[PDB]
Amino acid sequence: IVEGSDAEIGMSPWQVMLFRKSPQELLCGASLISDRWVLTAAHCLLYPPWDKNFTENDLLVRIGKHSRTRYERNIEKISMLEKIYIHPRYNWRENLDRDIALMKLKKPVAFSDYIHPVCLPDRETAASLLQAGYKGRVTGWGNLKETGQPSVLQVVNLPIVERPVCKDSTRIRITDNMFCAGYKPDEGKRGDACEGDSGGPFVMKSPFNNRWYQMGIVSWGEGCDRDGKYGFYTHVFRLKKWIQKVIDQFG
Amino acid sequence: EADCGLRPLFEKKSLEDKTERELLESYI
DNA sequence: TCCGTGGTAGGGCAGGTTGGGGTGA
DNA sequence: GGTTGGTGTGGTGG
Ligand SMILES: *C[C@@](*)(O)[C@H](CCCNC(N)=[NH2+])NC(=O)[C@@H]1CCCN1C(=O)[C@H](N)Cc1ccccc1
Ligand code: NA
Ligand code: NA
Ligand code: NA
Repeated sequence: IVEGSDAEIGMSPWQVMLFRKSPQELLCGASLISDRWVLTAAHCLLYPPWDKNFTENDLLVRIGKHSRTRYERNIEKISMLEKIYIHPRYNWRENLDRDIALMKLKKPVAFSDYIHPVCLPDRETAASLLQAGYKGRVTGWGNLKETGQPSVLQVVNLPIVERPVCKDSTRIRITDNMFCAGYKPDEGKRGDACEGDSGGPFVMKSPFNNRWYQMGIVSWGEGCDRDGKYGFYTHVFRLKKWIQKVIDQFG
Repeated sequence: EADCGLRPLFEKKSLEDKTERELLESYI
């Protein structure tokens, strides 16, 4: 996260850390949606242009954390993965279209002050909140500049951007399965996600019921926090049926 | 889906984090 | 009105965990 | 102590 700030304790209790067992390295973010299911970005797991293809036994997830590195005794929870599901239409070459994955935990996790699931958006929530200008919130332990990392979890709030602006901002082919978010050069304020923040949730607070909903997954970008450039996120409401089916089919 | 979206240390105590208002004020 | 027949990729033209519908271009 | 213990400087920092 570039030009963000330290997170308050319990501020993003659905934040999840995708870790690799060996070598012990932090790969990405993810998010808690049930006591057994975590949602991350597909490219965190599978990215053939770098021969990345992680099995269920390659990885762990760490839930309830605040420190990036330090073991948070009696606070965090480490879980092994039962099964990984990648979106059948995920395009790792062209543009990370449908850059989404779901990971079933081997055993359900106990919620707490620091561990608690985020809601997925319905049609009404999505209609209502997915508008250019509205701000959401991105969290992660990814890098602070683009070429170090944070001591603890970082947060930033950034506005959703009009599609034509997002389209003009990159050379890359953009799908309606993704949105972009970030400040413009003339908005004064700054901020973006960066490498390592992938799979982390872009979230919005519903004025209708006070609940937080996950509208996006950190997918990609070009540099980090460059003027004229915006972070691209997986459009979660568009893929919610897949999310439903898989859960209901394999819970 | 039942308990979802409601942070134990914020919504369940009626406390706001420092900048969630920033988001809510952005809606228009 | 278009948004499947390979593509990220098998087998097949329908649907699956996938071709729906959305600030849709 | 802390977001969390104690034959308390590591097991995970200070
Ligand atoms: C895997 C994630 O950590 C990471 C998120 C980067 C977000 N950056 C900003 N500024 N919000 N994603 C990536 O690094 C992706 C995956 C592989 C390459 N990549 C990029 O962002 C490229 N710079 C752009 C890109 C390349 C190929 C296909 C799509 C996008
Ligand atoms: Na930017
Ligand atoms: Na197909
Ligand atoms: Na200690």
